[PDB]
Amino acid sequence: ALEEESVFAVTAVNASEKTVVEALFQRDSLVRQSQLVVDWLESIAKDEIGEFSDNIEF
Amino acid sequence: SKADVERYIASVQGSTPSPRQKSMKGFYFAKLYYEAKEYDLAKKYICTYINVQERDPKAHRFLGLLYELEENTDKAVECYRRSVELNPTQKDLVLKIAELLCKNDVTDGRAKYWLERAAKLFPGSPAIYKLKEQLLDCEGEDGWNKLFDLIQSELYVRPDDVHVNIR
Amino acid sequence: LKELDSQLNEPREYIQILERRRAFSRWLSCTATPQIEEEVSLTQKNSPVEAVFSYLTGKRISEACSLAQQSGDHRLALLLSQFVGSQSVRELLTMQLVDWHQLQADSFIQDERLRIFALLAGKPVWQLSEKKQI
Repeated sequence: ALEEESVFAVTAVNASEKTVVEALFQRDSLVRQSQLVVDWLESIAKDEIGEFSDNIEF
Repeated sequence: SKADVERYIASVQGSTPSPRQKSMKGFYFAKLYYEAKEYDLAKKYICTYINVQERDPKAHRFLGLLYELEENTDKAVECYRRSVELNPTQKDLVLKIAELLCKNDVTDGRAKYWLERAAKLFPGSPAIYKLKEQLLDCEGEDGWNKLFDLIQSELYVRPDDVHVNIR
Repeated sequence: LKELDSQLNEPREYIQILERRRAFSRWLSCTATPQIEEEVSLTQKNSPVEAVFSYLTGKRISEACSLAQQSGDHRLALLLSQFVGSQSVRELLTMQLVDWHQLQADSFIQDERLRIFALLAGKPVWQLSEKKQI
């Protein structure tokens, strides 16, 4: 809501899969906010794992 | 230049057998013609991709931008409208439909309806304040009261400073 | 070529060397395909592993992945599709060959498949626990 007046972007015809997604995450607040919910929910599962990774006997 | 885009598109359509595979390259062909200002050749190569990928919101948006660069207001709006139908996340394109409708007709209930849709995606926006301003000074004495309530209720979010208080 | 003549500026020595190599990286497939296409016509029905190796020695990675999905070798198709750039998979197979040799699990895998793993790992010759060389 402070950047929206400015972003008169243009896509490159030679763009990669990476650089189409580097553009998407600027272009799209629904995709951007949806990933912030993924990062959030992955951070909850991370903090329940903590120090424990090397305590696994096979 | 044109002749370099034509030489590339000739050799790249030589390195293509079937017609649908030539149409699948049409998006790329169209942006190279646009990068030569060959706007009809861009339109002609994006439409021959769209008639093979009917549901691509960027191909519809690119055809809309080509009609905006041919001053064809409602065809730019229709291709942008169709891109919002095919990807509703484009808040910017909901606003651009209001921007091209209020620049075509101020009485158009579609202009006012797409501004309604832009405001409900971007509250507290001076670019939406002035798209209301451009309708309400044209709504007369019934306009005056809506313009008063607007000025007070959107100044109460954040002014531009100076201008709206002098007006 | 048809890739430097498109450039409206004097083209840098590296961009020339890059497209000389990209053109020669077509040449070395075109000089090989009719022998690969006969070799595959013979091997495909007896050993799909040699047919997959023959496609890979002509850079036909798409056809190699396709034949590996057709033969029932789907983790070979996954391994091959990822090989179009990453050094990480080249070093992971460099480790896995060093595991299988030292632990004498190499002699529990096809020599024809170990030949593909050596090619992918960037190894011209591999030395097995059997003292066989591939």
